[PDB]
Amino acid sequence: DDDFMPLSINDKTLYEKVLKICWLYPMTCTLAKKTYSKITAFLSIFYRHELHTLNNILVKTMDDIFNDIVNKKIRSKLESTSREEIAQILVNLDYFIIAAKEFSNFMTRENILQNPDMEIRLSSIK
Amino acid sequence: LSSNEIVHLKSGTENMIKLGLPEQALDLFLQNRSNFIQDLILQIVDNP
Amino acid sequence: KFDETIDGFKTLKFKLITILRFNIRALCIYDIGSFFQNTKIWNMDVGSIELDQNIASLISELRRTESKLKQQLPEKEKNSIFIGLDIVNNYALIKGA
Repeated sequence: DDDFMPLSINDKTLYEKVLKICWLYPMTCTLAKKTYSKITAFLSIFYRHELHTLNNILVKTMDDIFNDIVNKKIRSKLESTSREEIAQILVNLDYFIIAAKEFSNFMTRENILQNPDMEIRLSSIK
Repeated sequence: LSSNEIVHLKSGTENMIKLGLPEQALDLFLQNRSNFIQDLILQIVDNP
Repeated sequence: KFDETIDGFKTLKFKLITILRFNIRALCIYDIGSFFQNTKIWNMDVGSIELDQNIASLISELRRTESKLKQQLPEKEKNSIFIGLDIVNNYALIKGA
């Protein structure tokens, strides 16, 4: 999907749905929010693999399966040398880096909630 | 003093009453639920 | 009968000795969760939350081990072996740790 333009302000129907997508620029943060929210939403395949050490290092397996550990986003966007929304698409990757901060804010995580003392993710965000 | 279920526990409980040893019967029953809850605690502090 | 009950006493000290060595070596075993703890960090790794899962395993089978050990045997020996071997191996466990 292409024509790297700004976000067309429809003024105003899905702007609240854009605000849920915000957790502008045309598509990348606009669709990829549904992609990753769909991903970690789909990655809640537990609530039946519980009463064991799944709460252990399988949590770290969920850590390695990041917002697919962001090189998957940060290869093709790293590869795409194109003047169309150059750094404006990446304004939704500085702003999807604010969604990387939303991902390390998507941090009421597991073990059911313990220890709530750190859940940071910013290696691939770095 | 051995069954984690209900039906033998229910049954032989009222059979023990059917002998007429009800006080010992109840005390053993409460002991079974004591050991029951006791061992139910054996599945896990992880955080408080 | 003094050689006899003497020998039974020797089996008692051997057996309770073996139990105390079992719990203590379960602990010193369990401290090797730090070996490796996957590069206990340099100056920070912040964050830095929690909690070295092998140590939670140590707490777990320690807890159930004391549960069943309190179930079968008598109290005073359990308090003895568990008390001395647990606290001492905790301390020197931190020392070599």
